[PDB]
Amino acid sequence: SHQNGERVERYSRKVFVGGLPPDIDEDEITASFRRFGPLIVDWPHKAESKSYFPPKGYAFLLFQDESSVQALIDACIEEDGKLYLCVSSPTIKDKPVQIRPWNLSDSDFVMDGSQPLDPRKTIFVGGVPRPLRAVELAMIMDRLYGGVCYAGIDTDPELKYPKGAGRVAFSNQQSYIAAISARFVQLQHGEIDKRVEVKPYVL
RNA sequence: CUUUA
Repeated sequence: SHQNGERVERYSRKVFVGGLPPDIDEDEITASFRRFGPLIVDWPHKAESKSYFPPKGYAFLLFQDESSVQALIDACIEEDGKLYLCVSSPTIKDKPVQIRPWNLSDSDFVMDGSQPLDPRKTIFVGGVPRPLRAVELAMIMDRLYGGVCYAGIDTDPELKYPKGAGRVAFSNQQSYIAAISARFVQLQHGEIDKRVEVKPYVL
């Protein structure tokens, strides 16, 4: 017999949790996932106004240890790519909330000597599907616009987590204005085609 | 009851 441990248990300190139910908010989920150790939750619209409750019904957890996401993903339901947990929320008898952690392989990529970057040479990309792979994201922008230098999924250095969507940066101001030249960029690479919404990058 | 700058 053989095993693949210590090579399939790596994970990020961030995990998406889908289907967050109505009514209840940050406190009830900080009590639902607590059975796997202490946790916290955040979203891009979060504020210190103590208003709570995300825009509709999805949120993202932050963790302190990389083994806590392992117990909450190994002691729950699965569906060939996502998982479910129970929370008995006030909208129904129960809300199967989903889980989907971030993986350590394509968080970022570069295709040049990592030249200096500026907010005047970077584009944001949103409306994306779940997979993207920063390697192929940069290669495609290089076949339709060129001048690419860096690509990856949007992240924050103070909370050490992704914010979904993505960004791309160029070593030329000409390739930058060519990438935000239309709301829908071309993602063709031969026998392949994708489309996504763009805007000037901002933070 | 299925994802955000």
